[PDB]
Amino acid sequence: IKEMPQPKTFGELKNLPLLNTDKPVQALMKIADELGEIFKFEAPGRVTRYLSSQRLIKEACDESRFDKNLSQALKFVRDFAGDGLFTSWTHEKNWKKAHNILLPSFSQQAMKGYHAMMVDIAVQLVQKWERLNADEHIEVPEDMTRLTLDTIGLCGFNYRFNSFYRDQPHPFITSMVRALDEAMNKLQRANPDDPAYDENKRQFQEDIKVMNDLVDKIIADRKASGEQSDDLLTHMLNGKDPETGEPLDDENIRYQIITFLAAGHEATSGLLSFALYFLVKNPHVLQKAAEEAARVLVDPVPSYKQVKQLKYVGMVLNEALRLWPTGPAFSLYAKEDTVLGGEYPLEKGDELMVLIPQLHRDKTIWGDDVEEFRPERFENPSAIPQHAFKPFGNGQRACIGQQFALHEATLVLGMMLKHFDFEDHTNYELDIKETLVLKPEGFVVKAKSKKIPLGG
Ligand code: HEM
Ligand SMILES: NCCc1ccc(O)c(O)c1
Repeated sequence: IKEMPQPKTFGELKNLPLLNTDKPVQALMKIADELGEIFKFEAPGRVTRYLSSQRLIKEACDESRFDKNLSQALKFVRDFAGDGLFTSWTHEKNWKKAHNILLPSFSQQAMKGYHAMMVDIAVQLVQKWERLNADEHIEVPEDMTRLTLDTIGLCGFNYRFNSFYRDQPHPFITSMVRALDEAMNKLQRANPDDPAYDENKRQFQEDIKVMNDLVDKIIADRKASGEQSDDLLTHMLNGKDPETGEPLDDENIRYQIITFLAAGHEATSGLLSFALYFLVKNPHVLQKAAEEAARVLVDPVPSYKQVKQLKYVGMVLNEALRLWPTGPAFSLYAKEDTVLGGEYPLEKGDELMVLIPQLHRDKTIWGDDVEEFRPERFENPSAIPQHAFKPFGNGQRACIGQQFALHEATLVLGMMLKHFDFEDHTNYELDIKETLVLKPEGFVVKAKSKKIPLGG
């Protein structure tokens, strides 16, 4: 039994002066480097414990001792994502019901049914880049967010935001992005009730109504028409919980749709953006992955089966998620009094934070070379020690989108590698913006087409 390490406190401000940044995850990773595998962090009226070693993270992932906590960020996102899966407590009836209903629709097998719609959007992204004139460049996270929002829209409720046809996004996208931004901004607001935020409040209400109105209309339209599609909405309207025998109600189905878009799009866009970043910064790795793309994708459009054979593309994407897991922390609470690691007693309710990019630099697991980009670390995923690699969270509260995210990213990155050579024409300096997720802000490249035809 030991005193938990903790950074310097500054009278009433406690540890808060150490996080005066808009990149708190990066800062907390520097604190972990100084303090080690666990530290307490206190700010006026708040306390949490940041874990970073695989040894302790293994215990925190014991579901009989710890369960998902809703951080303040998740509580603010709940104001528009409701009791959708990502923003629900485990004990909520709607959490267990939507989980039992949706899991089969999100399995590896289920990806065979989404593949054609993912290819539809991925062809539109390849065609955009094929049609740029010689002087132009690509804004990488911006295009990847186009792609993932439109893919989730089409797979999720057969709705086309037509993001590649626009300078200004579809009004629903503008409202959702503006809603996310407001939820995150409320975290750092000292006097939330000052009149200077009356406008933020009104706009946030207007953004909720825009989202709810569109999704409720599409649910109402599909119920009126009777039509059966390859989308998550069809599965939700038809499905019954095998436990209770009940289906989801219309309101909840709406929250699941908003949640897939709001929680799924940007993590997945960040993944592709960091992967192409690491590839243009490591040309020998880019060449090996582009070779596999050419060897495997021998048809005008990729089949489901071919995407499964892009093993090296998979390795690149896991190594990007090891260095910069784009949903970078998840929070837990002690179900009962317990002792963590033989040394740190916790009381029922005490919160833990899993600092996922620091977990992923645990030198006892990966070797000393943790900052290096090496997809070859993932050649044999069964050898990796259990709980060492957690970019999709844990247990029953893990990412239900994980197979969908990786199928999309693998398909798209292999098409990109097949169809273009890339140039880091600005010698881009990594700048990791932290919102709900991580992304490489301002990352831009040039793509020179290899002039290889697509199919229709
Ligand atoms: C690379 C992309 C992604 C990453 C890194 C990611 C990561 C995560 C993580 C870490 C969690 C656990 C959060 C927690 O414990 O608080 C999670 C939950 C979840 N994610 Fe993802 N995600 C990604 C893509 C997606 C996609 C594409 C979707 C849906 C289309 C999605 C839907 C969900 C949902 C609904 C949950 C809550 C599941 C539950 O608690 O039952 N995610 N994701
Ligand atoms: N699919 C949800 C993605 C997500 C986003 C931010 C987070 O911190 C996280 O743990 C998970």
